[PDB]
Amino acid sequence: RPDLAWLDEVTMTQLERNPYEVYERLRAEAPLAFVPVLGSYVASTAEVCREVATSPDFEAVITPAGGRTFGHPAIIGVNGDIHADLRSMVEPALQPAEVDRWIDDLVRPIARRYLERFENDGHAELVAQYCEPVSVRSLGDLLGLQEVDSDKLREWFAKLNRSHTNAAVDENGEFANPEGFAEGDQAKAEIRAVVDPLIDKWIEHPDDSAISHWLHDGMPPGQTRDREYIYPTIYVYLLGAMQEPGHGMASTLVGLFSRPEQLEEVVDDPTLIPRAIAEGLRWTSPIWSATARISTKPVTIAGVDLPAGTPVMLSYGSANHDTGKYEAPSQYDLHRPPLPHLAFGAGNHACAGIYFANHVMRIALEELFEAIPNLERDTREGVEFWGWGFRGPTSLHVTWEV
Ligand code: HEM
Ligand SMILES: COc1ccccc1O
Repeated sequence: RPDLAWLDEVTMTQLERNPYEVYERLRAEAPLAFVPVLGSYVASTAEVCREVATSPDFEAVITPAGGRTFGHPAIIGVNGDIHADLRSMVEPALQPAEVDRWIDDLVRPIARRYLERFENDGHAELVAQYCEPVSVRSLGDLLGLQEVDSDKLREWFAKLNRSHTNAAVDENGEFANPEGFAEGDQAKAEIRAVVDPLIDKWIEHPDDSAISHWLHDGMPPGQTRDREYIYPTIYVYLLGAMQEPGHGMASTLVGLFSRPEQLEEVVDDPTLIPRAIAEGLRWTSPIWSATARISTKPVTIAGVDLPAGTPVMLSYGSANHDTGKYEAPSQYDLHRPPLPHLAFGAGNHACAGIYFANHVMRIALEELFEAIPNLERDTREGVEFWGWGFRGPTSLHVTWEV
């Protein structure tokens, strides 16, 4: 678009390091805009992202690098009867009444286990030592992957993250970095080696694991869903569902450390943890720009006439800094009004795991502050945030008096 000629000089590295400056310009100049290096239109404001995600004239589409990573039928990329079946498949263990029955007994012992490894050290790097392991161990146990170590689940989500977000396209519209998908293919090959024997077992001997229920629930007697039909949703889980509660926890902690008086309020009154996490997710949204919708008819949005069949990436992390909606959105503020945010998306493809994820993060933070109420951020170490499609802190060094 003519007035956006500067977008041709935006690089993938710039977006990964810090997308907020480019997107601040997009929100003012062009809430719906084609970004050449991403090969796609992007929605940057709250109004546009919410309209696209909820519109009857759009449906889900996987991003280009997302499709190369996950294939079909990834739950994020399908619609109609297949999407309705996949949602019916994943929803039982995520239903709020079901989560409330067992979430505490799942997450709290796991948080205690990881805490005991470091709570008397006086220093820790909380992303690797706590946030990521609690997130992956909780979900891994729910899924039936009790025997897959947390380091391995963390390695898989990192590789899948890099493949899914390997979005850069060249001057011809072709992927600029095709070898960046190789580590995704490698992760998937390893996942298959580990998970295929578990599926073999669950087909004949169902148990209470969620993946066993994905095979069996709603199927006629003696039948299971084909493994090829469920694997792309397994992969979707082994990326975002494993990665995001850890990132959300960690971003919430960074934000609280940036407002020391608010950190103190939350440590003294842990009933404020849920509000702290909601602000954390708005402040640095873990899924920042990983999903998309495609138009099914011509539409006009934010002045742009789009033809049918036009993908639009939903940059919810930008929408969550919309200054039309928020005052000083780049500042973390526990006491912001409880406005809707888009960190779980919207519409029929909104996050299916919200209630689970919010309890994972809550319980992990409750236990952290009970164990180390005098946590302080190691402030000469910097908190680097990284990522355009998924965003979170790369490390979180903390210190405390033992
Ligand atoms: C803080 C943690 C999490 C955040 C911020 C988050 C955010 C999101 C977002 C932004 C999307 C895309 C929504 C859209 O395109 O409108 C999504 C999709 C999804 N999430 Fe979550 N997620 C989190 C954790 C989880 C967990 C732990 C699970 C599973 C237990 C999960 C299951 C799903 C599923 C199944 C979808 C696909 C929904 C669909 O396409 O129908 N999420 N999530
Ligand atoms: C829940 O996991 C995901 C959500 C959106 C995009 C990729 C994912 O793996």
